[PDB]
Amino acid sequence: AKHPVPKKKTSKSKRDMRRSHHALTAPNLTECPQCHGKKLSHHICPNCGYYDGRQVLA
Amino acid sequence: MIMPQSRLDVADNSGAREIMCIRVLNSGIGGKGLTTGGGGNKRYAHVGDIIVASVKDAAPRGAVKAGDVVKAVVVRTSHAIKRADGSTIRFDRNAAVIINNQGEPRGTRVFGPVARELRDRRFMKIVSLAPEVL
Amino acid sequence: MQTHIKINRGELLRGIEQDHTRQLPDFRPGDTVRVDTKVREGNRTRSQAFEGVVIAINGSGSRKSFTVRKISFGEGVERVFPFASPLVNQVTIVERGKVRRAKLYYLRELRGK
Amino acid sequence: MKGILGTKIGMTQIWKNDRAIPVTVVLAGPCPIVQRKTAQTDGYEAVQIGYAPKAERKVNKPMQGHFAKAGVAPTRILREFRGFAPDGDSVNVDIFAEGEKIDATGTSKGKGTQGVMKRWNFAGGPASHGSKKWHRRPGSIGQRKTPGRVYKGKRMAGHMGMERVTVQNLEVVEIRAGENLILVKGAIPGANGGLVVLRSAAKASA
Amino acid sequence: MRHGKAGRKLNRNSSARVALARAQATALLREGRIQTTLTKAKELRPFVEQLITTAKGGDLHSRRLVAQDIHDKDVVRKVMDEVAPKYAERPGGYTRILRVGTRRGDGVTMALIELV
RNA sequence: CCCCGGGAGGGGAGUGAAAGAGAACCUGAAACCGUGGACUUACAAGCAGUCAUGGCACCUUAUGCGUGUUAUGGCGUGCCUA
RNA sequence: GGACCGAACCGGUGCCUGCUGAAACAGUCUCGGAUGAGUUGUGUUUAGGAGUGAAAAGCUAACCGAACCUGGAGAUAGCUAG
RNA sequence: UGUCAAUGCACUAAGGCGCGCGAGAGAACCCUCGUUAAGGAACUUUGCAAUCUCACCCCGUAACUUCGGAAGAAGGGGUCCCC
RNA sequence: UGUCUCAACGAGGGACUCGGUGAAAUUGAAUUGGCUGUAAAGAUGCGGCCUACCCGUAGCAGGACGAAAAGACCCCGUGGAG
RNA sequence: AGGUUUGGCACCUCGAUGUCGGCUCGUCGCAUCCUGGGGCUGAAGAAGGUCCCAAGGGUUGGGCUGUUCGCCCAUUAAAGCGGCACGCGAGCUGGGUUCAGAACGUCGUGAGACAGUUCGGUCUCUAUCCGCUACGGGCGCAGGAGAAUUGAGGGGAGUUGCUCCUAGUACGAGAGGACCGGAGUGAACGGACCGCUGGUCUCCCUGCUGUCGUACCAACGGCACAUGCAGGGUAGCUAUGUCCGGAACGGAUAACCGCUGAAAGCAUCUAAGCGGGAAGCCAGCCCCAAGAUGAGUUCUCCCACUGUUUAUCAGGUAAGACUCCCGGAAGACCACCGGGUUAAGAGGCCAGGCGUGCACGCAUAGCAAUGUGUUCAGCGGACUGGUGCUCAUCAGUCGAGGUCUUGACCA
Ligand SMILES: CC[C@H]1OC(=O)/C=C/[C@H](C)[C@@H](O[C@@H]2O[C@H](C)C[C@H](N(C)C)[C@H]2O)[C@@H](C)C[C@@H](C)C(=O)/C=C/[C@H]2O[C@@H]2[C@]1(O)CO[C@@H]1O[C@H](C)[C@@H](O)[C@@H](OC)[C@H]1OC
Ligand SMILES: [Mg+2]
Ligand SMILES: [Mg+2]
Ligand SMILES: [Mg+2]
Ligand SMILES: [Mg+2]
Ligand SMILES: [Mg+2]
Ligand SMILES: [Mg+2]
Ligand SMILES: [Mg+2]
Ligand SMILES: [Mg+2]
Ligand SMILES: [Mg+2]
Ligand SMILES: [Mg+2]
Ligand SMILES: [Mg+2]
Ligand SMILES: [Mg+2]
Ligand SMILES: [Mg+2]
Ligand SMILES: [Mg+2]
Ligand SMILES: [Mg+2]
Ligand SMILES: [Mg+2]
Ligand SMILES: [Mg+2]
Ligand SMILES: [Mg+2]
Ligand SMILES: [Mg+2]
Ligand SMILES: [Mg+2]
Ligand SMILES: [Mg+2]
Ligand SMILES: [Mg+2]
Ligand SMILES: [Mg+2]
Ligand SMILES: [Mg+2]
Ligand SMILES: [Mg+2]
Ligand SMILES: [Mg+2]
Ligand SMILES: [Mg+2]
Ligand SMILES: [Mg+2]
Ligand SMILES: [Mg+2]
Ligand SMILES: [Mg+2]
Ligand SMILES: [Mg+2]
Ligand SMILES: [Mg+2]
Ligand SMILES: [Mg+2]
Ligand SMILES: [Mg+2]
Ligand SMILES: [Mg+2]
Ligand SMILES: [Mg+2]
Ligand SMILES: [Mg+2]
Ligand SMILES: [Mg+2]
Ligand SMILES: [Mg+2]
Ligand SMILES: [Mg+2]
Ligand SMILES: [Mg+2]
Ligand SMILES: [Mg+2]
Ligand SMILES: [Mg+2]
Ligand SMILES: [Mg+2]
Ligand SMILES: [Mg+2]
Ligand SMILES: [Mg+2]
Ligand SMILES: [Mg+2]
Ligand SMILES: [Mg+2]
Ligand SMILES: [Mg+2]
Ligand SMILES: [Mg+2]
Ligand SMILES: [Mg+2]
Ligand SMILES: [Mg+2]
Ligand SMILES: [Mg+2]
Ligand SMILES: [Mg+2]
Ligand SMILES: [Mg+2]
Ligand SMILES: [Mg+2]
Ligand SMILES: [Mg+2]
Ligand SMILES: [Mg+2]
Ligand SMILES: [Mg+2]
Ligand SMILES: [Mg+2]
Ligand SMILES: [Mg+2]
Ligand SMILES: [Mg+2]
Ligand SMILES: [Mg+2]
Ligand SMILES: [Mg+2]
Ligand SMILES: [Mg+2]
Ligand SMILES: [Mg+2]
Ligand SMILES: [Mg+2]
Ligand SMILES: [Mg+2]
Ligand SMILES: [Mg+2]
Ligand SMILES: [Mg+2]
Ligand SMILES: [Mg+2]
Ligand SMILES: [Mg+2]
Ligand SMILES: [Mg+2]
Ligand SMILES: [Mg+2]
Ligand SMILES: [Mg+2]
Ligand SMILES: [Mg+2]
Ligand SMILES: [Mg+2]
Ligand SMILES: [Mg+2]
Ligand SMILES: [Mg+2]
Ligand SMILES: [Mg+2]
Ligand SMILES: [Mg+2]
Ligand SMILES: [Mg+2]
Ligand SMILES: [Mg+2]
Ligand SMILES: [Mg+2]
Ligand SMILES: [Mg+2]
Ligand SMILES: [Mg+2]
Ligand SMILES: [Mg+2]
Ligand SMILES: [Mg+2]
Ligand SMILES: [Mg+2]
Ligand SMILES: [Mg+2]
Ligand SMILES: [Mg+2]
Ligand SMILES: [Mg+2]
Ligand SMILES: [Mg+2]
Ligand SMILES: [Mg+2]
Ligand SMILES: [Mg+2]
Ligand SMILES: [Mg+2]
Ligand SMILES: [Mg+2]
Ligand SMILES: [Mg+2]
Ligand SMILES: [Mg+2]
Ligand SMILES: [Mg+2]
Ligand SMILES: [Mg+2]
Ligand SMILES: [Mg+2]
Ligand SMILES: [Mg+2]
Ligand SMILES: [Mg+2]
Ligand SMILES: [Mg+2]
Ligand SMILES: [Mg+2]
Ligand SMILES: [Mg+2]
Repeated sequence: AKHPVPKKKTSKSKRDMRRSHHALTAPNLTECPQCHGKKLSHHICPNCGYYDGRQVLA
Repeated sequence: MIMPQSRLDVADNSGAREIMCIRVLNSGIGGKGLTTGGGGNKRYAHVGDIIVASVKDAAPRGAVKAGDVVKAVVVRTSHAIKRADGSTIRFDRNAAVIINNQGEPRGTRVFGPVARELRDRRFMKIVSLAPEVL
Repeated sequence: MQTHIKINRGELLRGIEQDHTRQLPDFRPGDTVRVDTKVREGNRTRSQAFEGVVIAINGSGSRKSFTVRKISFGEGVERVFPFASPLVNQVTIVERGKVRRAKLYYLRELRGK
Repeated sequence: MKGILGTKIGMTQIWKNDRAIPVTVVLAGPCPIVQRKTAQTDGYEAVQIGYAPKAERKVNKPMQGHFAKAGVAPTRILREFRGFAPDGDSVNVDIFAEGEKIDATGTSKGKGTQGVMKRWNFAGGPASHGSKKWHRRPGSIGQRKTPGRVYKGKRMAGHMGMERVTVQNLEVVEIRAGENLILVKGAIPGANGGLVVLRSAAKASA
Repeated sequence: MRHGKAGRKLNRNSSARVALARAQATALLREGRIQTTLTKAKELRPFVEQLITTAKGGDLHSRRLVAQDIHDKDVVRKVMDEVAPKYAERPGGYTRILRVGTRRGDGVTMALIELV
C-alpha cells in the first residue's frame, strides 16, 4: 500500500483545531471619489473606469 | 595540489621518468635531516612539500628502477601558487625531484624551473641545481 | 539588518584604492618584459625578468592585473602581475601583437612556432 | 570596551611594505551619546550610542523625545556598549589605533533555507551506484526504539545565515580619520551597506 | 539563492522569455496600450522602454537594431518615424502601468500598460 | 399572477382540512455537516470516567429539588477474544 | 552468404524514472537481430491430465505443478473466529 | 535544401498541431540537463553510471589461424572559402 | 571522465504562494512529552521524578513493536496437490 | 564483576518485530589508543615498563576480500574496546545468506538433495500523532504605544604536531642529551568573506555551420536542448581561495603531594583544621534567552472623551500601528528591512565602471575568398552616482481611558 499512513482518525475537535487559520480576509474596500461606488485601492474604479481621470471604457 | 594516485614528472637525472605519489607528508629539512611527519591527515601536496611515491617508470640504465618506493620533493604545480606581493605562478605540468632522507637530490641535476618557494623551505641543493628559480 | 546612510560607496572605495593604483605602458595581448625585484633572495635585492606573451588583463584599480606566459627550459609557465605590486619595476613593450579576442587562452595548448 | 558603529563598504587590495593585504573598508561614522546607563539608575554601566541619521519627518514622537532629551539629532540606529564611558560623542578618531586587534561583529548574509550539506557539511550520499538519496538527505536520525525519539539539537535542514556573528582579532591596517574611514584586515560578516560594530578585542592576547 | 536578478523566469525557458517580451513589445507599440497580467506588464516595461530609446537615435543602425527584436516591418516603421520622434524631449518614462482588478478563470489580477 | 435570478432555486399569492402535502412530494431515527445561545477553556501530562466540594445558569415527572455546566481535590491500566 | 553497418520492422541488454503509474510490465537513454532457423495480415486446425512447447512446468483470454463456467454442494474442516 | 547514398540526421513545404486548469514565486529535497580548479578510479561488490571514441577519404595495421579471418586491429594525416 | 578527495554554479519540470476542480491507503476511541522503574519480559496511557502556554506552515524520518498480505521460513493437521 | 561470545530456557511478538556487510547520520560507557596529572621502577639523561586520576577533544589514506575480522602499503599524537533491536532499509545501497533458471563436485535407482561451490535474479510517488529542524499566527505579561536592555537558565567550542630559544646546559666515562619556562610555523576541523587565484554565470559580447524566413543583395531573426556549437564573462553564488578561532587568567577538585598533629609520651598529610594539584568541574570566549505565566529593568510618547436608571459595555479619537503600493545582499508563506509627493524607492534616462573586441554604412586594395580606414569601435544583465521622465494615486481598518488590598511619603 502507501508507505506512510495515518494512525487513528483525527478528532472532530483537532480537525477544526487546525482550521483556526483559514478565515478569509475581507477586502479593504473604499468609496470611489467620482462614481460613488466601491473600489479596490491602487486599482481603477470598476464602476466608472476612473483613476483620477478616466482610463477604461464605461 | 598533488594527492595520492596523481602521477608526477621527475626533474632530475635520478633515473625515474615519472612517479605516482602515495602519501603526502610534512617535510622540514631540520638540522638532523628530514623531520618526522607533522600529522597523519594532511590532504594535498603543494610546491615545496615532500611526498612518498612509487616509481611508475624509469630510465633504462637507471640509478632508480621501476617500483622503488621513494621520497620526492615537489617543484612544479599546475595549481596556482600565490606569493606575498600578490603575484601568482603556475606551470603547465606537475613535476618533482627524488631526494634522500637528508633531503638532498638523488640526481646530478634538476631539469626545468623550480618554484622560488623551495628556497623558502631550505631545499638548498635542489635550488642550486636548477636552471631557473622562477 | 543594514544601515541606510546616504553614501557613494563608489568614491569611498575609489579613494582608498587610488592610493595604491599604478599605470603602465599600454599593452594588449602581445609580448613584453616584466622587470622585477626579488628581495626574496636573502636580504639582498636581486633582479629578474619575465618576457612573455600577455594573455589577459583583469580588473581595475588596486585589483588590475595582467598575465604573461613564457617557456623556460621546456616547461611552460604563466604568471600574474598586479600593476601596483611593489615587486615589479618597469614593464616595456617588446612587441606588438595582432590578436583578435580579449583573453586568448588558446595558446595554452598551442605551444610551437 | 572601546566600541563604535559603522557601515560595511567593501573589500579591496592594499600594500604595506610589499605585503599585499586584503582589507575591508568600514565607515565608523561619528556616533552620538543618546543615553548613559549608570548602574545606580539602570543597574549596570553602559552607553547608548547612535549611528545612521534620519529626517525628523520619519521619526515618531516617542523616539523624537528620546533623542531630544539627550540633545541629538535622530538616528536610524541605536546600540549599547557595555562598560564604555565616553565623552562628547563617539568618533572613530583615536578610539582605534592603527595596528590594534579588534572584535568585528556583523550579521551573516541570509542564505534562506539551506539543506544539510550546505548547512552542516553533511556530505550526503553517492551520486551513482544507485540511490534516490543522491542529494542532501541525511541518512539516519536515530537508532530503532532504543530511545525511540530523535535527539534534541539534531542537525537538520534549516534557516542558514542571518545570524549575528563575531570575528575576533582582526587587525587595524589604516585609519583615515577625517574621512571617518577605518581599514581592517581580512573579512567581516554580512553584506555591503550593513551595520557592523567594532569593539576592543575582547580576548586580548598575552 | 538570488541576490542579483534580471527579472523573472515567468515559467518559461530562455527561448520563450525572449519570444514573449518581443511579441508583447510589438503589440504595445502597434496598439498604444494593452492589458495583460500584472507580472508580464511589469516585465514588459523596461524592454519596451529601452527599445524606444534605441529607435530614438534615427540612423540606419538604430533601425536595424530595432529590427533585431520587432520583426514586423510596420511596427518598426511606426516606432522609428512616429513614436520615437514624438518622445524626443522625454527622458525615459515612455511607459506606464495601472492595475485593473482580478480575472474570473484563474483569479489572476490583470493591468494595463500604455504609452505615455 | 407577482417578486430576486441567464437558469437552478427560492419568497409571496391562490387551491386544499393541511403546502407543518408542492412534484428531490407519508413518516423521517442515527452516524455526519452547520447556525445561534448558556456554562466554559491559552502553566497544561490526559482510557477521558468516578466520587467530593465551590462557582455560574434554568425551574413544565422540578426550589432542597434538583437539572445543565464548570473549577479544584481524591481515585482510576479501553472492549472483546485468547 | 543461418556475411558486415544500419532505418523501417521484430526484440528487450544495463541504468535511471515510474511503484494509490501516463501504463495491472510502461518511458527516455543504451543495446541485440535486421535475406533469414526472418517479420506480418487474413482464413483455419489442436484443450484440460488435454493441447502445444529450439524445454521455463512456459503458454493454453491480465496469478496454470494441471484453465474457465455450472453443477455434486450447506463437500470435509479433531482448526481459527463469532 | 544540405550531407558519399538513404525512408538517416537538421531545418522546412503542402497539411496538421501547441497535447481542455491557470497565474506567480525563484527556499530545503527530487527528477532531467550544461560547465567545472588541481587530481584522475583514490569511488565501489564491479569504472555501475557518465565522459572519452564517433561520419567519409588517405596512409598504416600484431600474436594466433580452420588461411576465410581476426580488422574499423592498433596508430597517424586530411576535411572550410577563393583564384 | 563528478565514480571519487568534494563539491560548486547555472538550467528546466516539480516541490512553495493565489484562484478553479479535488482523491487514497489508514483509522478501538484520544485531552497522544523526557528519564528511570515496573508491568506477559522493549510503556504517551502504571509508579516516581523532570519538562512543557493555545493553534498552524515548510521540512526529517528515530517511535507509535509505523502501513500492506489471518509468515512463503519452523512445527502442528491421522489437511491438499505435483 | 560485566552481559558485548557460543550457549541453556522458551517469556511478548508466526491476522509478519526485514537478517549479513557497506554507506549516512550520530550519541553513550570506560575496563584509556593519543593527548593532560600522578606513584613505583631493576627510573642517571634520553627512550621506556607498570599501576593510580582523567571520557574535553582527537583517533589517517590505500591493496586483498561481500565481508565483519585479519594480513599487507605508506603515514600517525594516536591509528582505543564496547552499547545503542550485533544503532541506523517508511534513510540508501543489495556485494553476502533463505524463491523460481542453469552448471560442477558429491548423495540418492529416482523425484530430488547440500557443508558446499558457480553465473542470473522486482528493495512498496503522498507522514495522522509523538520526536526533531526551521517559520508564523493567538493570548498572556492590570492603560495604549516606540525603542534600549539585565541574564534565570540553554547551546557551541574544547585535537595535535614540527622547529627554535633555554642549551649542546642538568645529567652521563662516552655516545648522547633534559625537565620547567619563552618563541615560531603547520595539519584537520569550524565561522565569516568574495579583495586575491580560480569555478560558474541558459542569452551580457563575439565567432561558426546547415536550413527556413524578413521580396532580392547587404543586414538580421528562428530551429538545431529543455543555451545548436564554440570563445570569453560582470554582479551574484561559490572552494580548492582568503581572514579569524581552540586560549590567558581565576575558583573548587581527582590520583597524588605536603603543613600543622593527637589518639599512641616516637611517628604519622587526618582523627579538628590548612595549602598544592589535571586536556576533566565551575567561571571566563562566542551564540540564544523574560511564555524566567517567578512574564524583569531603563528612556520617551498620549492622556482622563462620549452615551436617562433602556441596549448594562461599547463607540468618535490621541500617541501609534496596520491594510495597500514600489522594492530588498530578507524570504517557500509568513516574517524582517527601505521607500511611498513635506518623495531618489524601484524602473527608465544620463554620466561612469566593467564585459566583449573594432559594429552597421561608406571608402578603399584586391580577379576573388578577404584585408585596411572611418574605429580602443559597436553592443551591453545584475555594478557606482545623478536625475522628478513612470508607478509609489485616493484612501479604508485598528488603537488608551487605566481592578482591588495593604504600607510609606504629600498637600
Ligand atoms: C514494490 C513493488 C510491488 O511490491 C513488491 O514487489 C513487494 C512488496 C513488499 C515489500 C512485500 O512484503 C514483504 O513480504 C515478505 C514475505 C515479508 C516482509 N515482512 C518482513 C514485512 C514484507 O515486507 C509484499 C509481499 C507485501 C504485499 C502487500 C504484496 O503482495 C504487495 C504486492 C504489490 O503491490 C506491490 C508492488 O508495489 C506492486 O508493484 C508492481 O510492480 C510490477 C512490476 C508492475 O508492473 C505493477 O503491476 C501492474 C506494480 O503494481 C502491481
Ligand atoms: Mg585570436
Ligand atoms: Mg538572502
Ligand atoms: Mg558528494
Ligand atoms: Mg527503521
Ligand atoms: Mg521513551
Ligand atoms: Mg506553474
Ligand atoms: Mg486598439
Ligand atoms: Mg543608450
Ligand atoms: Mg416567473
Ligand atoms: Mg421558479
Ligand atoms: Mg415547506
Ligand atoms: Mg411533510
Ligand atoms: Mg434526500
Ligand atoms: Mg426543488
Ligand atoms: Mg424542482
Ligand atoms: Mg396518507
Ligand atoms: Mg418525506
Ligand atoms: Mg456570533
Ligand atoms: Mg457553538
Ligand atoms: Mg490557566
Ligand atoms: Mg476532573
Ligand atoms: Mg545477416
Ligand atoms: Mg520473446
Ligand atoms: Mg518496442
Ligand atoms: Mg553490434
Ligand atoms: Mg550478428
Ligand atoms: Mg498426463
Ligand atoms: Mg496468462
Ligand atoms: Mg478483462
Ligand atoms: Mg487449481
Ligand atoms: Mg462450507
Ligand atoms: Mg454430498
Ligand atoms: Mg478430509
Ligand atoms: Mg537527399
Ligand atoms: Mg526523421
Ligand atoms: Mg488528425
Ligand atoms: Mg575555462
Ligand atoms: Mg591519464
Ligand atoms: Mg575504498
Ligand atoms: Mg579500489
Ligand atoms: Mg574487488
Ligand atoms: Mg558503462
Ligand atoms: Mg603464421
Ligand atoms: Mg592476411
Ligand atoms: Mg578478439
Ligand atoms: Mg568481422
Ligand atoms: Mg543550485
Ligand atoms: Mg530550479
Ligand atoms: Mg497535550
Ligand atoms: Mg523490573
Ligand atoms: Mg520504560
Ligand atoms: Mg490515566
Ligand atoms: Mg508516565
Ligand atoms: Mg509555560
Ligand atoms: Mg519523505
Ligand atoms: Mg507492521
Ligand atoms: Mg497464520
Ligand atoms: Mg494424504
Ligand atoms: Mg543470549
Ligand atoms: Mg514451560
Ligand atoms: Mg498486527
Ligand atoms: Mg533470520
Ligand atoms: Mg578509570
Ligand atoms: Mg604519563
Ligand atoms: Mg626519562
Ligand atoms: Mg585502514
Ligand atoms: Mg586495481
Ligand atoms: Mg562506536
Ligand atoms: Mg547478539
Ligand atoms: Mg543491526
Ligand atoms: Mg521499507
Ligand atoms: Mg545478491
Ligand atoms: Mg548416480
Ligand atoms: Mg544479466
Ligand atoms: Mg543484482
Ligand atoms: Mg508526486
Ligand atoms: Mg506603560
Ligand atoms: Mg548563565
Ligand atoms: Mg525552561
Ligand atoms: Mg645554539
Ligand atoms: Mg651560550
Ligand atoms: Mg660534564
Ligand atoms: Mg615548553
Ligand atoms: Mg577552511
Ligand atoms: Mg563554512
Ligand atoms: Mg569572478
Ligand atoms: Mg547568443
Ligand atoms: Mg545562423
Ligand atoms: Mg544574405
Ligand atoms: Mg520556425
Ligand atoms: Mg521544426
Ligand atoms: Mg558558453
Ligand atoms: Mg608530618
Ligand atoms: Mg584539599
Ligand atoms: Mg587550588
Ligand atoms: Mg588545549
Ligand atoms: Mg502576576
Ligand atoms: Mg473600549
Ligand atoms: Mg492617527
Ligand atoms: Mg513594509
Ligand atoms: Mg513602511
Ligand atoms: Mg505626480
Ligand atoms: Mg542608492
Ligand atoms: Mg533633487
Ligand atoms: Mg555605458
Ligand atoms: Mg576592387
Ligand atoms: Mg538586446
